[PDB]
Amino acid sequence: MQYKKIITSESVGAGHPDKICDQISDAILDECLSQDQNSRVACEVLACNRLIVIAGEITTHAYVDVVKTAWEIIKPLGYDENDFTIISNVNKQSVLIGAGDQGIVFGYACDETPQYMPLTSVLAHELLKEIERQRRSKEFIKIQADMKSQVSIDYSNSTPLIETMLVSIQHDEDYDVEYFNKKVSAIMEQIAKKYNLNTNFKKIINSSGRFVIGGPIGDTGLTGRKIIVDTYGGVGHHGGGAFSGKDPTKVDRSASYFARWIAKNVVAAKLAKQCEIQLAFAIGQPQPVAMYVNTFNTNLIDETKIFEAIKKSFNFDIKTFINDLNLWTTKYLPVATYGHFGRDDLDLSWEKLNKVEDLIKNSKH
Amino acid sequence: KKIITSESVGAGHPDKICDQISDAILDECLSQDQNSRVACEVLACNRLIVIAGEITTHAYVDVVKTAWEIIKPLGYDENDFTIISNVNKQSVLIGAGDQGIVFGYACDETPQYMPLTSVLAHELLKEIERQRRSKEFIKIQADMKSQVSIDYSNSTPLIETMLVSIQHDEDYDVEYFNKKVSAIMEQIAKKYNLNTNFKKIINSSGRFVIGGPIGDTGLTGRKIIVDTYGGVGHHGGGAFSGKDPTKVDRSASYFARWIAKNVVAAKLAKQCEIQLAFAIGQPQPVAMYVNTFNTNLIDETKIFEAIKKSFNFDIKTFINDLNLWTTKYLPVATYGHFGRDDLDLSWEKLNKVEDLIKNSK
Repeated sequence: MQYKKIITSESVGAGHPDKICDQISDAILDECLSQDQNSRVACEVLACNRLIVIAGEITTHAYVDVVKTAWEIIKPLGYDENDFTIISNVNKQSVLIGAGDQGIVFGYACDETPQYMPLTSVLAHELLKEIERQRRSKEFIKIQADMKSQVSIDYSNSTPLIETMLVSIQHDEDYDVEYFNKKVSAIMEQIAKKYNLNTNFKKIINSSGRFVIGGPIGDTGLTGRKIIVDTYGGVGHHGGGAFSGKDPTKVDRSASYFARWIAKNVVAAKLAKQCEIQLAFAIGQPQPVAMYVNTFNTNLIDETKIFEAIKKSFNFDIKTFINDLNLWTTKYLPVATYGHFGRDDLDLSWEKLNKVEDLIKNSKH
Repeated sequence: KKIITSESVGAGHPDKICDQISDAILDECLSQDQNSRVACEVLACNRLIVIAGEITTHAYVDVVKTAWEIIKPLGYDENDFTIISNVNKQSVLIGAGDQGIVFGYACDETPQYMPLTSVLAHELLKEIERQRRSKEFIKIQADMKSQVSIDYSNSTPLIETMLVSIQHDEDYDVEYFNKKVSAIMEQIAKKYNLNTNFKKIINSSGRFVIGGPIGDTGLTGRKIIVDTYGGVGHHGGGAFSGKDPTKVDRSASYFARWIAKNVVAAKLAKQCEIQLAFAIGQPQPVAMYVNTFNTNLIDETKIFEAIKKSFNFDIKTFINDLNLWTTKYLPVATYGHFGRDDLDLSWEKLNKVEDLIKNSK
């Protein structure tokens, strides 16, 4: 059969139940870090049918109404006080940085897009962002906030082709299918044209045949059940830690950002076409207990000199890299939709190409 | 140095309590009704356990009773938790029920055809748990974590570090506890014929009396890397526990493992990873990618040919070929879903080597 090399990634919209939970988790975190930059937050959410359970462990001087915050995320998606029961079992308290958990994180970067992210990811996110922009401006009417995208790209040749764009969008009972299909097709062609790609791909629109019920209603959502949508869409490895609802002292989050920041800067500095960085942690240890730099035989100089330049260019102290990425004063709600990485539409510290100068100098040029 | 690291967690870990309750409820349903649809999720937050999700079954199931059957053996009693259900239960579509991507992975580092980091991490916790049950290792509890770093700088892998964290009784003897863990680490090393002089990190937090969900949270499907390839293989994002075979997140991930393992066993590659993508209503994967990491012993194109000729890509058919309707899932809710030489999983059977060899000429 032989074929072809076909890589695929997905995204989900703000109304997807798994992502409602990530949004509520990070909104509660943002509320705490506003008032108290020393807040400890480990906030998890279950959205099951018409019951939302907010849980976890918070230490903060901040006044926070976890239920009120949850409604502030839900209401804009079109729900009202009649749609959910929302309850808290959150345990709230007052009063060098060692890791607070064991575990592994992965940073990843490549040169396929201006975002230094895989093309599959970028196209999947961009589809849903444009559909959501059009929903808010009423350019695309009679749709709702729960949606999913999936983009398959054919890497058989020098130049990537789009093989398939798939979309599922929650629609009103009384929608016009002809209108809806035309709107989605034109949006798919618009996104393709924006990354200068082929226009002639297979289009799969609402293949289930009907999508009126969405969000948590027939269904379940939980915090940290979109950890691949949140990262590198199956192109990069993952250590298993979820991001949303965690303050910067959880190395699951801050080290994953730190590693992205390295990877992106390694590729930007033309040391490699792709770079993946594994950090492992041990409870009480102020630096990663282990490190692996994978460059997938795309290194443009010696693998050994890349490793040297990374060790010389970055501080691996957890407290220090937390401060260097201003993670205590970063807004997290914006990265709870459409991924944590390559957000040319945001202003994330870990996406800044402010270490290329240092890597070039520290690579014996 | 090239240092890869993976982890495992014990039966008492709150994330894994939830996976266990999810799969126990599934097993209870499939016992009575082999046509059950189960999408069961669990939140364990402090002393409240919420069982949720979507079940269609003819089976009589008490989800709360089933949850207590997982909890009580870990040492808890009726006074420790409030357990409530918001499960939407009912009585009585073609092809995939969801979009998504899965990844199957296999390598030749272990008899399990799994990464050494994973195997060592799982084996450590299984031996500690066996010793807890036989009272060979006293004054410990069921919440535990392992993390194993292996040095792949040379032809021959070295162990760099073994880390263990085990919940202990208030009145334990540190010297006893550290001696027990050291000897277990050396035993696991000797068992895979590895070096014996590595770094040993034993309860580095300094104290681990409180564990499980107490003062913490667990959720179903928050150990999806422990459950799979420990960071060596890619992941599509789908969690396994609490899902009947019609969820391709579960059955396709098994199907792909079964391919990968058999590709490596047939000496076609030292490593094999298989990506399958799905679309709602489509009876087969909508896309497939075969990665062999430049370890192929034959042409990449002929490996792809032999896979397509040797396996049925019809979702209903591969479900039946792996006897997923009559498979017990609770056993794979601890210590990973793959390379379980201690179990009898259909997707671990080397019964496709003959077919791949023939279909590669």
